[PDB]
Amino acid sequence: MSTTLFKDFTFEAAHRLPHVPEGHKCGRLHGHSFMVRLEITGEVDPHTGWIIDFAELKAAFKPTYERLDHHYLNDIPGLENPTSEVLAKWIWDQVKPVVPLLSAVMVKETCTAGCIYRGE
Amino acid sequence: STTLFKDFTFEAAHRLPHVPEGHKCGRLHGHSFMVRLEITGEVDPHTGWIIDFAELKAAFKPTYERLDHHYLNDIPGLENPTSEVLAKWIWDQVKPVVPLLSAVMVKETCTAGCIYRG
Amino acid sequence: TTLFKDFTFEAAHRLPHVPEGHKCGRLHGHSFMVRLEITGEVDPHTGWIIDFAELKAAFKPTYERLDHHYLNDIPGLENPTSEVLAKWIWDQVKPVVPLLSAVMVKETCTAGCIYRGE
Amino acid sequence: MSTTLFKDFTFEAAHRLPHVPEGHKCGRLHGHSFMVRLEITGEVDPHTGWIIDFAELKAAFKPTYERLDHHYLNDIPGLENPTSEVLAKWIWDQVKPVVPLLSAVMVKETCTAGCIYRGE
Amino acid sequence: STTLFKDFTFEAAHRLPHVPEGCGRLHGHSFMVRLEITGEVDPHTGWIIDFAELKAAFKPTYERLDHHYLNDIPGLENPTSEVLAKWIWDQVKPVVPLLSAVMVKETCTAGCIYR
Amino acid sequence: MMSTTLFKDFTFEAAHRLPHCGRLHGHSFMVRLEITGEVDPHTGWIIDFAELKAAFKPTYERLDHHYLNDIPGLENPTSEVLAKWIWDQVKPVVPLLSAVMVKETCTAGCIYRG
Ligand SMILES: Nc1nc2c(c(=O)[nH]1)N[C@@H](C(=O)O)CN2
Ligand SMILES: Nc1nc2c(c(=O)[nH]1)N[C@@H](C(=O)O)CN2
Ligand SMILES: Nc1nc2c(c(=O)[nH]1)N[C@@H](C(=O)O)CN2
Ligand SMILES: Nc1nc2c(c(=O)[nH]1)N[C@@H](C(=O)O)CN2
Ligand SMILES: Nc1nc2c(c(=O)[nH]1)N[C@@H](C(=O)O)CN2
Ligand SMILES: Nc1nc2c(c(=O)[nH]1)N[C@@H](C(=O)O)CN2
Ligand SMILES: [Zn+2]
Ligand SMILES: [Zn+2]
Ligand SMILES: [Zn+2]
Ligand SMILES: [Zn+2]
Ligand SMILES: [Zn+2]
Ligand SMILES: [Zn+2]
Repeated sequence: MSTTLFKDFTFEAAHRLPHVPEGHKCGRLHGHSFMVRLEITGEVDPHTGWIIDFAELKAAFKPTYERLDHHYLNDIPGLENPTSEVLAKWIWDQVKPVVPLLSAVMVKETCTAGCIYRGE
Repeated sequence: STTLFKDFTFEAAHRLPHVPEGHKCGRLHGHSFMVRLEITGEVDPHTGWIIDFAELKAAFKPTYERLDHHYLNDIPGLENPTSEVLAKWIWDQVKPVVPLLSAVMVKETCTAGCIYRG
Repeated sequence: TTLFKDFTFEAAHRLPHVPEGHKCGRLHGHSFMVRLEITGEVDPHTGWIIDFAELKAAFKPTYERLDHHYLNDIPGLENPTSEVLAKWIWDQVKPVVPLLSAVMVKETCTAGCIYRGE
Repeated sequence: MSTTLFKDFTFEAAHRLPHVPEGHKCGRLHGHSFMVRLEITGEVDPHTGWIIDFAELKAAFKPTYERLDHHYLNDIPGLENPTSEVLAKWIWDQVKPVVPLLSAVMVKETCTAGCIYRGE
Repeated sequence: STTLFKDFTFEAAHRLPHVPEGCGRLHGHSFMVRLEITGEVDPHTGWIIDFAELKAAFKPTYERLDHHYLNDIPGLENPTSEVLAKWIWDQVKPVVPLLSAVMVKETCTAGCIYR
Repeated sequence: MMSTTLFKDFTFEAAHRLPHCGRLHGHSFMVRLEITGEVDPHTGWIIDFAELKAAFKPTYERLDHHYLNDIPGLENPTSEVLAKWIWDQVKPVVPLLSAVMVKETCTAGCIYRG
């Protein structure tokens, strides 16, 4: 038995991949509508009937969200190589201290491609 | 090793009774709720499936009819109709008729949801 | 040049003038999607008609009356069909957004209404 | 009575808007997964049973597409103020000559926001 | 103007007869079809017609398209999106006289609008 | 910190029918390829998404705009069979493959793990 909760956010950002070979399109300056899913695993409270309000999860993420949205990721410390993989771990590292029930972070650069980091 | 899922969508009203006064989720409202039933089992060597998708549809239909175009709070067991409670409630209704049931996901909106594994 | 912005709100309604027994007459709800269309001149210097965020800000007061609410309680929405709601929204927004040229309301992902000028 | 045809493309680009008031988030370097819908109108051919092949409409757009995808829009001449409105007309101006049957270009910055240019 | 639309999806096979050696093969799509009606809203009911009625009016035509092979249906021997839109219109127009458009999308990224 | 997964979706337009619903028809089939592995400290990824496209492309082209029932191994082309079929085709080319999901429609699917 287990209960899991998730909430998706989308942020509009620029990035470029600094470690690909000279011809690669992703080494050019570009951007994406990045989707991030924060997944939480925990017990359902008998009174609230939830693990955590989706709104708390939003509120916890907001500070990190706002550093990402409408920004250039390469200028953010720890995102000098802003792959989806690096980004999902970085989001995990920012969010985990405030959301200890965090069990996975998914980031999708496009709606057909994504990465899931679990952390624990 | 092999998992199967089918998605359904229903149109229901609810409100959350145990939230503080200002919270908008305590007001009477509704959603286009989505529910995914996941099944796990061995694939039949002849039919080439665990179970026909139709069967999942037929099995779920009675529970679906209680939820669709209905007010959740009036259904026994759904007096605090969170996504979490609803997913467990759906599991409880469907598990007895679909013993291969391995998970229930409900999404209140396209960006928020709960998965219950039982 | 036509510009648009989509909004989604989670609400309850019931249709009071449907034939007794039809499921739409029972208390229920939807994830409603609304699209506000404006048509007009792109300023040479700004490069837009109006900022997407200005249109959002103009819609916000109306949006808050619809979201996480029961539509029948709102004056003008006692028969809250998709058609009535599209016209209602038009009547609320056209005053604050003069360039408004269409309102689409989607009740579900597959069913909707579009209103302009009757 | 009349028949319209459309084909949808998505590209991943960076941009910023240089004439928005100071502190606007749109004025910071950022990006999107842009969607563009090319709309044509005209007669169906009684033999082929279409106006044109979808693959040929794709092929026509390809040069302009590849200028947009994985690029920074502001470097492109005419996209110095790369709003959806400017972009939509810019795409019209590049694609109309190669596809005279073009009747509308929709560009969406995000899944919930966009512009449709018709020639006015 | 007040307009109403309803979308359906059918799973069917087809091939295009008037193309060279290479989509000319037997294949299929999850076709999306959108029926658009234009009409006056009734003062009492609050609608043009019930969505459920539109579903019922289309149903026979949907049964004819869903889980079928389009080329066998008379009128759809060249089953392009353009021909289909107009053909679906021929079956539905008499049953739904307020019909104003039929959009068919063979993929999520490609389709046709007939008026 | 721990496990990292990568996926990529593909859609192909194909005809099929089941010999055991059984009428001739087709779908816009969706397939997700899932990969698990270590992220390289230099590249910052497991493998490039485009690399995963390239590796799948030969199997893709056999499926896209084709009749599935004529393909060796897909005599009974159920999603279950198709997901497992795809796994067998793709695994040797993509060793880090951890799951294969095929969606017949938007609302129905199967996930396979070899
Ligand atoms: N694995 C992996 N491959 C990628 C990306 C990414 O973030 N991860 N980014 C893609 C892009 O930014 O275009 C290019 N390929
Ligand atoms: N975790 C959790 N938070 C929620 C909900 C819910 O179902 N679960 N429902 C939301 C709502 O009904 O709007 C409010 N917040
Ligand atoms: N035309 C039309 N038909 C409808 C609706 C609606 O709003 N308009 N609402 C639907 C509903 O509320 O479920 C039922 N049928
Ligand atoms: N009308 C209009 N308003 C906009 C944009 C745009 O492209 N058009 N771009 C948005 C952005 O780039 O964030 C901000 N606001
Ligand atoms: N305009 C147009 N182009 C097409 C099609 C179609 O239906 N219309 N059919 C597509 C296909 O069915 O593969 C190929 N190209
Ligand atoms: N389990 C299962 N049931 C199915 C299918 C399928 O692929 N798997 N195929 C569906 C179809 O092709 O219509 C019908 N039912
Ligand atoms: Zn990128
Ligand atoms: Zn709710
Ligand atoms: Zn309703
Ligand atoms: Zn922008
Ligand atoms: Zn085709
Ligand atoms: Zn099928």
